[PDB]
Amino acid sequence: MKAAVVREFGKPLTIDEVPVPEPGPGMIQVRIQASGVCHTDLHAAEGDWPVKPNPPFIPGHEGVGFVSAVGAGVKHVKEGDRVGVPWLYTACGHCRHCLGGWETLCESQLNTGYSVNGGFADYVVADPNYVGHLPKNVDFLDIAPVLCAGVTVYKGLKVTDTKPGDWVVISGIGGLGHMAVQYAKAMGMNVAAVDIDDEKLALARKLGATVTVNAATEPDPAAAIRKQTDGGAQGVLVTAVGRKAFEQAIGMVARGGTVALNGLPPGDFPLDIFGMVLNGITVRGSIVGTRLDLQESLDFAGDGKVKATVHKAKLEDINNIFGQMHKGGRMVLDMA
Amino acid sequence: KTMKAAVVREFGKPLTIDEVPVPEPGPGMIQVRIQASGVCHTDLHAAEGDWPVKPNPPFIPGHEGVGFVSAVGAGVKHVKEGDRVGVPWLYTACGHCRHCLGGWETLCESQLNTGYSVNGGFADYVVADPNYVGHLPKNVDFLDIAPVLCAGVTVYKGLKVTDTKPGDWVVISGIGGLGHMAVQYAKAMGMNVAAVDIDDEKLALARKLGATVTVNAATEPDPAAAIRKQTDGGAQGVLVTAVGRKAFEQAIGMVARGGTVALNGLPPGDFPLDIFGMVLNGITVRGSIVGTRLDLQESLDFAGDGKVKATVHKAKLEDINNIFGQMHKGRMVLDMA
Amino acid sequence: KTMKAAVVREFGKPLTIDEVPVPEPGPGMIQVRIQASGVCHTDLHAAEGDWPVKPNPPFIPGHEGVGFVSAVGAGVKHVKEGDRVGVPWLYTACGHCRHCLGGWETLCESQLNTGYSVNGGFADYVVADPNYVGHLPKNVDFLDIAPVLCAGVTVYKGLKVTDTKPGDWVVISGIGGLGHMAVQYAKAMGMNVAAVDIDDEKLALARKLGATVTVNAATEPDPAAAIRKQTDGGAQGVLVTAVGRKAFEQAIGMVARGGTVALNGLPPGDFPLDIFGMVLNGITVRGSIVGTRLDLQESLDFAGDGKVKATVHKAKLEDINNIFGQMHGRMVLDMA
Amino acid sequence: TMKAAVVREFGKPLTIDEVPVPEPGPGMIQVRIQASGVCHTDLHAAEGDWPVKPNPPFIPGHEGVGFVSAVGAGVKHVKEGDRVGVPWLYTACGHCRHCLGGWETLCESQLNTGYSVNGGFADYVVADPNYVGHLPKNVDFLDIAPVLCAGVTVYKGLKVTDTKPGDWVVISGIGGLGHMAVQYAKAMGMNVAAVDIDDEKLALARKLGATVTVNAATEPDPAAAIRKQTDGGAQGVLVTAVGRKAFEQAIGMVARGGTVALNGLPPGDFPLDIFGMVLNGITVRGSIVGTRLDLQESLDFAGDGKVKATVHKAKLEDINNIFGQMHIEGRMVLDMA
Ligand SMILES: [Zn+2]
Ligand SMILES: [Zn+2]
Ligand SMILES: [Zn+2]
Ligand SMILES: [Zn+2]
Ligand SMILES: [Zn+2]
Ligand SMILES: [Zn+2]
Ligand SMILES: [Zn+2]
Ligand SMILES: [Zn+2]
Repeated sequence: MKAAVVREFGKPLTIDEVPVPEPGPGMIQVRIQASGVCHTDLHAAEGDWPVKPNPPFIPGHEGVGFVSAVGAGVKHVKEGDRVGVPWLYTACGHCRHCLGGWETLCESQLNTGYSVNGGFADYVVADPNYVGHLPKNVDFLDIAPVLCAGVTVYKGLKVTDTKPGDWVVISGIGGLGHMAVQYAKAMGMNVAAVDIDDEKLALARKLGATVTVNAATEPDPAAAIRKQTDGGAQGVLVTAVGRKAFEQAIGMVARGGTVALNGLPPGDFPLDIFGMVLNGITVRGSIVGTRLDLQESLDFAGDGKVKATVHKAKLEDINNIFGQMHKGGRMVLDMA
Repeated sequence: KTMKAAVVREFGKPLTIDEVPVPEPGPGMIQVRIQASGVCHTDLHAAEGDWPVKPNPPFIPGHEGVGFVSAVGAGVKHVKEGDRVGVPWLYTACGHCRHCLGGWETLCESQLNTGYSVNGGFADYVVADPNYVGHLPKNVDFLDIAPVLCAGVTVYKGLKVTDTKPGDWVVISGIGGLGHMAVQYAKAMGMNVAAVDIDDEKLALARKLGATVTVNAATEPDPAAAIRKQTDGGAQGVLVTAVGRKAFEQAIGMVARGGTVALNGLPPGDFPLDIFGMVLNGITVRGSIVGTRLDLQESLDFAGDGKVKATVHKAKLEDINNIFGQMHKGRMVLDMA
Repeated sequence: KTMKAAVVREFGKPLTIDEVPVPEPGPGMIQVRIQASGVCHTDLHAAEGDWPVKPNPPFIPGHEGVGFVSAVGAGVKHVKEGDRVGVPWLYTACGHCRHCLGGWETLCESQLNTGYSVNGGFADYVVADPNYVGHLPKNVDFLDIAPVLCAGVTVYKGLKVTDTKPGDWVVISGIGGLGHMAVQYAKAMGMNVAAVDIDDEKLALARKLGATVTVNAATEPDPAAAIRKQTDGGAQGVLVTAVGRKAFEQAIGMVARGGTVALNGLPPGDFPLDIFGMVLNGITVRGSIVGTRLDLQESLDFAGDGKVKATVHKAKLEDINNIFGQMHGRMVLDMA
Repeated sequence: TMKAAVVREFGKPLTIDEVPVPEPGPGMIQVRIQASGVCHTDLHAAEGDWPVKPNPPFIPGHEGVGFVSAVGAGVKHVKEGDRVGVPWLYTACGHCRHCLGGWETLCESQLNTGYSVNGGFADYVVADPNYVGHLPKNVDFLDIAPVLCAGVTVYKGLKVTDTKPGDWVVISGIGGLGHMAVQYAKAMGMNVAAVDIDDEKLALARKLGATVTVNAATEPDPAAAIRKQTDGGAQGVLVTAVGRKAFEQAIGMVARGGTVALNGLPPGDFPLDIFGMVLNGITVRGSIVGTRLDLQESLDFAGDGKVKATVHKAKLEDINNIFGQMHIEGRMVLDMA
């Protein structure tokens, strides 16, 4: 097998040859055919997060492919199913979160490519109770970003308490941003995109955004959004969480609205507690959703209502991709 | 004829006990004879004009004024004379926007506020909208029902927006008037109440009022670890009643993953926020002000059954400035009876 | 002055098109020059007086009267002299009961109804309450917006109380005056639609409007079996628009375990209900007839955005009786 | 060997047989049974008069509590000697939409205790470690067996009434489920009205926390009395013992927009006034025992001393007698220790 192993933090990933994993009880083995590249993989490679991985680990939580083995205890998943290995790898199974349909909040959970070896390889051992099952009518390259970006933005839009026909701003139309635009349009929600570029605003207009505001050349983007979204978006999905981005997001959401945050920035953002209380503003965090959310997002991608603009790549240029993310659609490694 | 009120002639200057004229009830408006008006930090902040949107002087503060209906407007339909009503913080609302039609009239924009945008309950008489006054339980005295109009409804709605259910842990941070009121409300909702405050007599007050877990912020290595230990993993809901600067960080540490932190205070300036922590833990941070008419009526029902009572420190109108002095360093309530 | 009005002089007798005094609004009231007026089976029942609570003749039926605001009473504050408004089923509410305070004025014990408890839209003028009249989008004419005051709001609220989410399955049964509106709303609200009806012109219309699944009730050995086949196990929401002993039983069969059955009709009599089946399957059965002011506003937003278009056949007042005869597509009494 | 009250064939007295003890194969736990509630579901499993009949010979009973006598291969979390229960739900598929949504009771390929696999009416029952309730330590097995079926059923039925603390829930038909539901709705911040055909049961409810009683027999109509003593109608109606009279009365008792939750499993159909049910906005939902999380929550209420089932101790060899007796105050719990 060939992987991209973070042997020591900070130093660039080296394309080594590591042994082929083999599944244990209730464990399947996936033959990766695509593997999305996310900024969470960059932060796992560098290691600048409170709780860190123990290198050498293989990153990547967007690996999709075939089941090439079942570890002799697996009941449902067959050998040939189109599966993927998302962020959530396992869970305890008995805590209040695992029992309430909220296993992403489990405190003993593992994370693919963070606490266990991930998608940046040919074969991965995964847990069949947590893998996502993929629709047939979608190729692996266009379904890999949905395993972390699609589910993240779908759950983020679900936690804004927004219904169809309500205004949701998608802030920072990147890869996650364009995926979120597609999901928000597929849910009946009016969309108002806000980014710093104008080509991305054109892309959002193509994707069903009826409102666009340039967050870099408008006098105040929040006033523009409140003008066009009938007095403030009912939900704001902040996709790339930065400063003046969280600020404009707080300014754009209408009273009683919800600011879902789908990024993991560093530092401590200021929060106008007075304004949040006076406006009844909810601010909620959400990293990639649960198994039901993943399944529903894969079903949105099986109807051709959400498509991921993907730039194919081999394994050997992963470093460059991280370089491209260090400076600043979606980069899917091509294992097929 | 004439009435006595605590007017704010200019911001930051001592409130003046004036003999202002009695307000008259406009068409669709009732006139209430105040009997016990509560004092809140909001009254001091309105008199001091230290908020982003400021009141317009001269104005009479006070949004916890309970009493009898002394007059009815030319057209009112459901509030009659003698109805023991209390004029809350939410004075009016437009009644046609997406918030007032949805039953979220406290989020409206054309809304007024008693004692802030209009004259309030620090007087012998007031003028209020009958569609927005609360209806008090007849088995509770005015002096004991005045704090419910702001403190009680604020903590009640704050507990309702924590999205907890009976049997869940709720940490009532900052046991002041709001803190003890919220302890009682969380007990009356079948929730297990952990209590955190720097003082200790207030922690014993929490103990008697229903709290089974009490943590002293001053004398623990870190209060959030004690809360997480004694609540089996962190409270499902945290209600920060006294958000000064670090109760917020302690609350964020106390809450469990997927839990909700509800803020009821109006502290100055901006507070840090571990967006990484709040996102990775699934935390929800929500801001809560008093609450709507349904929530006010529900809190009044709770105060009518005797499951929630406030410790009041009765005082007179002429002491208002002195009270405000004490408020620069137990819900204070004035007595017009 | 005088206006034309299809008065129900007494129950049983046919409607009498008469010259009746022009209704002048009073303190806190407005007047709506009725350009168009939809026709519903509720109006026929009011004309026939065959309900447990009956109207009080002579009364003017009609709860879909749209038009301009002609006059305003001394006191009105939000509507102006000439806005496109409509008078829906809900004419007033107490304002202070727990239902009104909670945003549920459709449940007020003291609600007045248009065309049932007070006069209505089957006339050239009406006196309505400005706090409860819907506000019409200006890009849709009265003829095509009259059905949205009863049918559109009814099916919108029914779909909302099915507790469904975008990507779910809702089975619309009875594609008629309500069913095609329901198909359009369920497609605009983001749900997968399955239509069920006895007729095949109705099924063709539904398949056009976005019903990915259509099953014929009378040309299928067992319909519910085929619906469950083509919905992966049944629908999370089942909207019964034409409530029948056949329709309700088939709806119970079609819904999935845990799903909701929304009954939007008002049939007569007492219907069978397998309590064992309901409890075992965890079925939920609700009943909603017309949505609230905010749900009306949301349905009007869907209508004005273009995502929902009623199919309308127009008439004049003078043949309302014939329509009532034909009451044994949505008829709209054009009188602009 | 054990003392299994086997249903060797449907319709016959249960043979008290010395069957072999089941063994904990891979991924399973074996429980030694110290107590076991008796429910009418067990009687209907014995008589097989339900649509999906069981398959004899089988051991009924879905309330068996005790210690984990043995742990099978692969099991990681449940230790031998833990106080576990074996509830109505035995297993689920683990991958369907209902399972992933926290609704594994709604599953299609689920198993049932004492209905589709051998159950609690024995000394040892082999259960699935992922679905066994984990009992508190301050409650006896004889007093915690009824919670596994009656307590969970009433708790979940109260939760699906979508009522909030301070609401009104009418508990119709005080029995085992009825009295446990009175206690649960009390421990939820809810006001509890009680309706029953006896009168000693109304006294028991009046003592267990209920504040409104109406005799379903000696009254001209229970619905009017309930509507008058709940101020317009109850927000929730938990129907514990369900019948054509009880269902009609419940639909009459509930306020508009309220939920009528059904816990019984009666044969046949029932009349539904669709005109009234649609005009009134009523919701008629049917609830069965409950999910693993709700079982945990019910056991937590039972441990904390807020819910106690009035257990009437029996032995194993008179189960048939109880079955005849079931053709009954409190919950007949067999004592197998
Ligand atoms: Zn990622
Ligand atoms: Zn867990
Ligand atoms: Zn206050
Ligand atoms: Zn408003
Ligand atoms: Zn009302
Ligand atoms: Zn209608
Ligand atoms: Zn049972
Ligand atoms: Zn399942």
